[PDB]
Amino acid sequence: SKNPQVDIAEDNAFFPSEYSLSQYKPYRGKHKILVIAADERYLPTDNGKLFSTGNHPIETLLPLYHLHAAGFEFEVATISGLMTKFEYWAMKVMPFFEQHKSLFRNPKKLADVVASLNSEYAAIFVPGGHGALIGLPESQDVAAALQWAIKNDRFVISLCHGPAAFLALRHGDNPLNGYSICAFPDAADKQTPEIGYMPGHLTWYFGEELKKMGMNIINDDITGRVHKDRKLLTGDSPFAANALGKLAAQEMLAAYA
Amino acid sequence: TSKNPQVDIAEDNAFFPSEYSLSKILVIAADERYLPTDNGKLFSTGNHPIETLLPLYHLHAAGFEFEVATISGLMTKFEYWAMPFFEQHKSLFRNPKKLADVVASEYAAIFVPGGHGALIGLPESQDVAAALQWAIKNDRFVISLCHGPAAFLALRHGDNPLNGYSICAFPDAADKQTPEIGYMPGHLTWYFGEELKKMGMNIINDDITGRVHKDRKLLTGDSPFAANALGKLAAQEMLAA
Repeated sequence: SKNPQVDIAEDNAFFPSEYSLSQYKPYRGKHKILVIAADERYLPTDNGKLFSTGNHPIETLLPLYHLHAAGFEFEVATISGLMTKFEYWAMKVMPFFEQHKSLFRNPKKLADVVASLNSEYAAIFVPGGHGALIGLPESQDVAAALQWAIKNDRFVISLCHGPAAFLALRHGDNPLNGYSICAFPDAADKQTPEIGYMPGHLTWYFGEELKKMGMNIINDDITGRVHKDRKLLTGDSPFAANALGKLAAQEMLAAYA
Repeated sequence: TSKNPQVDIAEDNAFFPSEYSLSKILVIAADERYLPTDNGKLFSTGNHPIETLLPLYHLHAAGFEFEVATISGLMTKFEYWAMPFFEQHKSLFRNPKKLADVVASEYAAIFVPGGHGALIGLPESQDVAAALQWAIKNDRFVISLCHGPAAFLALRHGDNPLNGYSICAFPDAADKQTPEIGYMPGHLTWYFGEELKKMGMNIINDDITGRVHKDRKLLTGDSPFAANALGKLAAQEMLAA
């Protein structure tokens, strides 16, 4: 069935439709990966209905897995400090998540992390899933985290709707000005209601917005494409999660060697 | 019907209550739905919808327009599990202001509704405290019920102007027993009744009856059964004054 399933937990909130559900030499330093996760599950669509989204689990674990193996551990932070929110309808990888569940369930508040920066962080990771569209793009704290990152020549990793977080640099410096990225294409977000992925359309579109703030989205299709621009690495979709982790590892490894 | 905690698919290891057990004004509501219990399992909770609508509906008639705020700014989280006026004001609950930002800036209130959601964040909020200090230092009304009063725990590490005050509140005893029927997937990691006592407040009830209570500009109820009768009091007290 291509009809949106209901999330009994929330008012007027829907999971993705049933049909679309199946469619759809290490580093021994001290530098950790700062993970910026989503603290809100529900995204409001154009017809009042709520998309039951969150962070996409394969997108956020696969890379973190490749990095963990390459001697790069991680910590998690949300804007509020509230537990991470995962799209569990998109859940080797299991034991990894289980063994690291705590880090996502009890993250730090991003503001606290930012006030202690100057810093054994080797990357900022902003995982995708439409959950990235809630809050991140408006966070002064996300903004600053990102400023710190590029300013101190650190790595920045993202995929899917991850890049929407960069929209937070829209008012200030924007050190990501004139960077190129892979990202989830808007043209795909306009036609996903069709198969009941979401109960409605997005109010605004992140890809269009990033173009206005100087970022070059190099892809308009979903292929699992990954891209490199200096130290900013990105992927276009869930299909890129593995290749992205493969890239993040073999780029932060040669950088730290 | 079984006393089995119903699963909540939206979250990992999260449970609704068992299908058996289910049978100016400034509002500070919960921005988080899941409360962790002592066995790792998450209790799918939030604000109690009847407890935050009935009192506000009585209020809100006799002309008192409410305004919602959560710590983070994220949308209100309601215990929709059973559990007109809602739809009409839904927009205020779904698009609340950050509390911290409302602190820097008029109201005739603070209302802190119940539901176990109130146990998440509020009890430890520097913003909640600062807001709560404002209401007392200005002789404004403070309304709360169920676990709502757990928010007062925010003044803990301050001077505590709520010292001595007496209140109604959901009894710790009753919480120690709800799991045995599936209302909760586990036991609470701590109990606010004891804490409020340690802080220096008088919990004048040890049972659930629907009793509401008044102490200066501080009105409270004990459970959902008090939501209505509480609205009755908040109305009177705000009207006549």
